[PDB]
Amino acid sequence: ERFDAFICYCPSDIQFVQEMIRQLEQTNYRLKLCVSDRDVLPGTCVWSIASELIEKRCRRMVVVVSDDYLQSKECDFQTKFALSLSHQKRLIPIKYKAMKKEFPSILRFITVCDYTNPCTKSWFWTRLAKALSLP
Amino acid sequence: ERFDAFICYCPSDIQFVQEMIRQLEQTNYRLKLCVSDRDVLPGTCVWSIASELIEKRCRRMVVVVSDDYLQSKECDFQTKFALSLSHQKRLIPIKYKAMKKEFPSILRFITVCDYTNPCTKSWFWTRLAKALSLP
Amino acid sequence: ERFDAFICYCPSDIQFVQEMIRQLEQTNYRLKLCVSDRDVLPGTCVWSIASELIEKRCRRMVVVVSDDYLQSKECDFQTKFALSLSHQKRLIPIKYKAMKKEFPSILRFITVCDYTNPCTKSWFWTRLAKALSLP
Amino acid sequence: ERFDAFICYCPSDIQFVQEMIRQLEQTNYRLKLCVSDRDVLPGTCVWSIASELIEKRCRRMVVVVSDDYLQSKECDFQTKFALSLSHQKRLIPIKYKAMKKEFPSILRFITVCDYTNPCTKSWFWTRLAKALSLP
Amino acid sequence: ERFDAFICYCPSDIQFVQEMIRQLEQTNYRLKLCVSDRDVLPGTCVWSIASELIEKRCRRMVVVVSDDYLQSKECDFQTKFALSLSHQKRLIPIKYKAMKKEFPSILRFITVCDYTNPCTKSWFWTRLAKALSLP
Amino acid sequence: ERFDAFICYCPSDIQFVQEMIRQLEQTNYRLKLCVSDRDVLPGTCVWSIASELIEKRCRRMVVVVSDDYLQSKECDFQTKFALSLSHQKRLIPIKYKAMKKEFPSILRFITVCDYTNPCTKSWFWTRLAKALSLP
Amino acid sequence: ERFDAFICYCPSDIQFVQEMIRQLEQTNYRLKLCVSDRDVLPGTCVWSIASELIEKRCRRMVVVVSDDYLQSKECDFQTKFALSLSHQKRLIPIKYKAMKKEFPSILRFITVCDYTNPCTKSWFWTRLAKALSLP
Repeated sequence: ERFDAFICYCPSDIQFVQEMIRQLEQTNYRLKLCVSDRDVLPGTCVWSIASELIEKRCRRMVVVVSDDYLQSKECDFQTKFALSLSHQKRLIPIKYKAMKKEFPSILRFITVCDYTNPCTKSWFWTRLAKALSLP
Repeated sequence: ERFDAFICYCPSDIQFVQEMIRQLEQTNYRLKLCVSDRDVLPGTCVWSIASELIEKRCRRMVVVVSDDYLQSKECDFQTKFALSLSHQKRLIPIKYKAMKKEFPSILRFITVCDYTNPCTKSWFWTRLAKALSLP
Repeated sequence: ERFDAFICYCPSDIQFVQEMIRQLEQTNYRLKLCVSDRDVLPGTCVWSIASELIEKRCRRMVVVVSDDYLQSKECDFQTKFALSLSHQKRLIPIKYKAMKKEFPSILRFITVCDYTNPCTKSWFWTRLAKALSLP
Repeated sequence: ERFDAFICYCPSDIQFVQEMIRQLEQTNYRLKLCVSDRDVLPGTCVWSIASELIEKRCRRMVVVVSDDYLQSKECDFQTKFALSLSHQKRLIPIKYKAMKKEFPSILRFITVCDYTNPCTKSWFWTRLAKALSLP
Repeated sequence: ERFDAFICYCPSDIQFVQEMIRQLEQTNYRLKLCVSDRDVLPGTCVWSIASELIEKRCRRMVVVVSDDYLQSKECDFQTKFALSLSHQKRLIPIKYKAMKKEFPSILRFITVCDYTNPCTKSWFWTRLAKALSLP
Repeated sequence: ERFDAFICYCPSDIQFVQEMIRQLEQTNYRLKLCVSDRDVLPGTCVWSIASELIEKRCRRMVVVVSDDYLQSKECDFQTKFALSLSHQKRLIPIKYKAMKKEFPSILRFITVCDYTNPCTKSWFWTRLAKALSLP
Repeated sequence: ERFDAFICYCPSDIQFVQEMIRQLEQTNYRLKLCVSDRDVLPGTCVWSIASELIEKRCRRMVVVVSDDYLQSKECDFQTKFALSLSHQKRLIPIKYKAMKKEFPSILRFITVCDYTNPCTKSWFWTRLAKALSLP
C-alpha cells in the first residue's frame, strides 16, 4: 500500500535499478520502493498511476537521468507532473553514466547526484540513503 | 457453464494458448478458460459467442497480441466489443513475441504484460495468474 | 430522448440524409430520426452511443450503403453490433447511387430498398415510411 | 473568479479564439471564458495554472486542435493533465481548419466539433453553446 | 524613497523605458518607477544597489528582455539576485522586439508580457498596470 | 550546522581541496569547513545555498583561483554575491599553481595568498590558518 | 439618472472615447459619463437627447474636436445648443491628434486642453480630471 519513493527510469536502464534495489532494500535501511514492472498488475489504466501512486502513496520521486531518458515521453510527462505537484524535496535526479547529450534544461534548478566522478564516488550511497529516509 | 477469462487469439498462435492452459489450469491455481476450438460445438451462430459468452459467462478477457492478430477481422470485432461493453479491469493484453509491426492504437491506454524482455521474465506468470485470479 | 431510427451514413453522404430529413420529418408523417451531427453533444465517448443510442433509444437502424461506406470502420462496427442484437426487422439497408463495387456480403440476407431505378421512384418513400412507422 | 471553459490553443491561432469570444460572450448566451493572454497576470508561475485554473476554477476544457498545435509543448502537457484528471465530459476538441496531418491519436475516443464542412455549419455554434452551458 | 518596480534594461534600450514612463507615470495611473540613470546620484558604489534598492526599497522587478540584454553582466547579476531573493510573483519579464536568439532559459518558468504580436496589443498596458499595482 | 568558511572551487581541481581539508581539519587547529559535494543533500534548491549557507551559517569565504575557475558561472555568481554581502575580511583568494591567464579584475583589490613562488612557501599554511581562526 | 459630462464625438474616433472611459472611471476618480452608443435605447426620438440629456441631466459637455468632427451635422447642432444654454464652464474642447485643417472658429474663445504637444502631455489627464470633477 504505502511506499517511500516512486522511481522514474527508462526501460533500457534496468540493471542500475536492480542494483539500487539490492543496495537499499536489502541493507539494514529497510526502504520500500515502487517499480512499475514489479508491482503493477496488467490491465490497469495508465492515467491512474499518476493520480493515485505518485499523488497519495509515495513521498519522493527518483528520476534516473540518461541519454535514453531523453526520448521517452511517459517519463517526461511524469517528471512534469511531479514538478507541478509542488522543504519536502520531492524530486531526486540521479546521473550514473557518462552521458553525451546535454543535461535537460527542466532539471537545472536542482542539485543532481553524480556517480561518474572518481574522486566523489565515496559519498553517493550514503547521501542517497539519508535523502530517501528523511521524514 | 461459468468461466474465468475468455481468450482472443489468431489461429496462427495456438502453441502459446496450449502453454497458458498447461501453466494456469493444471497447476494448483485451478483456473477455467474458455477456448473457442474446445467448448463451442459446430453449427452455432457466430453472433451468439459475443452476446452470450463474453457478456454473461466469462468474467474477463485476455487478448494475445501478435503480427497475425492485426490481419484478422473477427479478433478486431471481439476486441472492440469488450471495450464497448464497459475497476474490474476486464481486458488483459499479452505480448510474447518479437513483433515487427506497431502496437495497436486502440490498446494504448492499458498496461501490457510483456514477455520479450529478458530481464523481466521472472514476474510474468505470477503477475498474470494474480490478475486473472483477482475477483 | 426517444427516437424511431438510428441513421448510419458515410460522412461524404450528407445531402441524401438532409433529403431524407426533408421528406420524412418535415412532412406530415411526423417521424423522428437521430442524426449524429445534430443530436450528439461534443465531447461524448464513442463507446457509449453503441450501447445507449442503438441499444435502448432507437428502434430501427437505417444503413445508407454507398461506395465510400466500405472505407469507414465506425459504420462497420455499428452494423455488426446491430446484427449481433437480433420478425422485428431491425435493419434497413438503403441504396441510392450507382456502385461500381460489389454489395457487402454481410447484408445479403436482407431486402434492400433500392432507389436508382427510374420507374420505382413512386414506391420508395411510401415503403420507407410504412416500414419505419411500424410498432 | 470562476469560469466555464479553459481554452487551450496554439498562439499561432488567435483569430479563431477572437471569433469564439465574439460569438459566445458578446452574444446573448452570457458565457464566461478564461483566455490565458487576457486573464493571466504576467510573472505567474507556469505550474500553478494547471493545478489551480484547469482543476479547481474552470469547469470544462476546450482544445482548439490545429496543425501548429502539434509542436507546442505546453498544450500537450495541459491536454494530458486534463485527461488524467478525468459522464461530465471535461474535454471538447474543436477543429476549424484543413489539416494535412493525422489527427492526434490521443483524441480518438472523443467526438470532435468540426467546422470546415460547408454543409453542417448551421449546428456548430448551437451544439457548442449547448455543450458549454450544461452543469 | 519608496517605489513600485525596479527596472532592469540594457543601455541600448532607452526609448522603450522612456515610453513606459510616459504611459505609466504621466498618465492617470500614478505609479512610481526607479530608473537607474535618473534617480541614482553619481559616485555610488555598485554593490549597494542590490542590497539596498532592490532588496528593501522597490517591491517588484521588471526585466526588459532584448537581444543585447544577453551581453551585459550587470543585468545577469541583478536578475539572479532577484530570483535568489524569492506566490507574490515579484518578477515580470517584458518582450517588445523581434529576437534572433532563443529566449533565456533562466526565465522560462514565468509568464512573459509579449508586445510584438499585432493582435494582443490591446491588453498589454492594462495587464502590466494591473500586475504592478497590486499590494 | 555552524561553520567557519565556505569553499568555492571548480570541480576540475579537488585534490587541493582534499589537501586543505587534511591540513586544516585533522590537525590541532580543529577547523570545520563546508564542502558542497560532502554535506549538501541531493534534491535541494540551488538558490538556497547562497541565501542560507553563505549568509547565516559560514563566517568567511575562501576562493580557490585557477584557470578553470574563470570558466564556471556558478562560482562567479557566488563570489559576486559574497562581495555584495559586505574589518571582518570575509573573502580569501588562494593561488596554488602557475596560471597562464590574467588574474580576475574583480579580486584585484584584496591581498591573495600565493603558493607558486618558491621563496615564501614556508609562510603559507600558518598564515592562511591564522586568518581563518580569527574571531 | 444623473451624470457628470456629455460627450460629443464623431463616430470615426471611438478608441479615444474608450481611453477616456478607462482613464476617467476605472480609477479612484469614480466619474460618470453618458455615451450615446451605450446609454441610449433604440427607438428614441432624436429631439429628446438635446432637451432632456444635455439640459437637465448632464452638468458639462466635452467635445472631442477632430478633422472628421467638421463633417457631421449633428455635432454642430449639439455644440450650438450647448452654447445657447449659456463661470460654470459648461464646455470643454479636447484636441488629441494632428489636424491638417484650421481649428473651428466658434470654439476660439475657449482654452483647449491640447494633447499633441510632446512637452506638455504630462499635465493632460491630471488637468482634465480636475476640470471635470470641479463642481
